[PDB]
Amino acid sequence: DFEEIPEEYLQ
Amino acid sequence: IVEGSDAEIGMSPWQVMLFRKSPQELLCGASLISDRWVLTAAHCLLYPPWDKNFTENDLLVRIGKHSRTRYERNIEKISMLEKIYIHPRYNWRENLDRDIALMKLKKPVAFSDYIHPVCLPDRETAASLLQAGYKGRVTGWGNLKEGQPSVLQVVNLPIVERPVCKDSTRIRITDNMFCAGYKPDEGKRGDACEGDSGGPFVMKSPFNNRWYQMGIVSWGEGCDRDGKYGFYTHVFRLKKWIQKVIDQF
Amino acid sequence: ADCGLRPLFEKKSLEDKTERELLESY
Ligand SMILES: N[C@H](Cc1ccccc1)C(=O)N1CCC[C@H]1C(=O)NCCNc1ccncc1
Repeated sequence: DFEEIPEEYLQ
Repeated sequence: IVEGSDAEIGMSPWQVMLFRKSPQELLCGASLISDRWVLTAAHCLLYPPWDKNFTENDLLVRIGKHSRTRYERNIEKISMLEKIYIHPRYNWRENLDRDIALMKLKKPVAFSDYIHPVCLPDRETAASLLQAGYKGRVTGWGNLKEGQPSVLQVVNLPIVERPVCKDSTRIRITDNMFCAGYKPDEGKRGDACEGDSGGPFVMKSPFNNRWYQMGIVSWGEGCDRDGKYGFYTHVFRLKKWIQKVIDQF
Repeated sequence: ADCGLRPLFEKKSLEDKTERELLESY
């Protein structure tokens, strides 16, 4: 459902 | 939000989405009160009966959003948390009394057309506006029914007399709470629901035309049940704690 | 200090579609 966010943020 | 409408673009530029990193899911709403501070409900972060206890690194705040699920490139900003502060006397054991938490962002967010802080009330704004019959506004991306919106939802609801609030529930109500919603006979509906937690209940001052956050979406029994009401953290009653945290840290 | 004044509404002197319901209740 949720569109993937930039992995920069998930760091 | 049950029985609300799609928000307009830029209608609630203080609206914040609490976003879990993995699984990537919407946790709660929240609100932007300065370029570095976000206000939410303590139960969004800490609720031991459900084994909920999030820390800083569990979380991302997304600001400037409209679409629930899209990553809104060049419009939203996603921030990391530096520190979470829960009210020391938040009562998760009984009635969610003092349901409030602050989150300090790791860096300040830049304001834009879509990102802008709400005011916190002073004593006389609270006195003037927090009256039964006066309507405030609740926003969120939570459930549409007690199913999830594509877009930020909005609903306007009247404050309800304190005795009506008490007589609607078996839960012990405190002075740190108020309730909002239409009576069964009033023939209008609407309520927050799951996923709206931690979001803003705001009112527009008729004196200076500013938006003030009077409440935080706290708890309810069902969503939009007749004879039931939404209960909100009384932000002004807890502003002393807010001030304390902010200018200590 | 700019709190509670929305770039796309108050700042431009534009009203959103339901804010009148709020103000009519006060
Ligand atoms: N259903 C409980 C009702 C100490 C209510 C106080 C203590 C125990 C039940 C609740 O809403 N809870 C259980 C703990 C967290 C909170 C919740 O889910 N809140 C979500 C917000 N839900 C709303 C629904 C309708 N209207 C306003 C808010």
